[PDB]
Amino acid sequence: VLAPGASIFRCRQCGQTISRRDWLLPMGGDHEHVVFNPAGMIFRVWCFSLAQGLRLIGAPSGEFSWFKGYDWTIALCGQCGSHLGWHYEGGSQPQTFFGLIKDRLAEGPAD
Ligand SMILES: O=C1CC[C@H](N2C(=O)c3ccccc3C2=O)C(=O)N1
Ligand SMILES: [Zn+2]
Repeated sequence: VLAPGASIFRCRQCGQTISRRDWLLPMGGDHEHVVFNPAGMIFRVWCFSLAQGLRLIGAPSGEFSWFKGYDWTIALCGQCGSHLGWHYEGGSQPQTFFGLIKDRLAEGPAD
């Protein structure tokens, strides 16, 4: 298409470039996974094969992982520090991916 308006995802709080709709990843047959943490917070997580502009904090943990066989690290916006989701590693097909919180991103046109 010409002039697509739903191409890239930016940090909602600051505008840092984070990911792309083309990089959505259907984990378990769906890119969307609705999950809760031990504090009871519900997240609509979109899985992406790739992302940029984040800062991955600390070492991986398997504790409470929403995705079998993966360990996670918190992913902050590398610009403003907003908690955007998690990076998953240590698993299989794929070894790694990102789970980002949908409502913490803004979607819009490319570049
Ligand atoms: O797959 C995941 C990613 C991390 C996530 N997580 C949280 O969001 C959290 C908040 C406070 C204490 C502990 C946790 C934790 O494990 C969680 O529960 N599962
Ligand atoms: Zn940000």
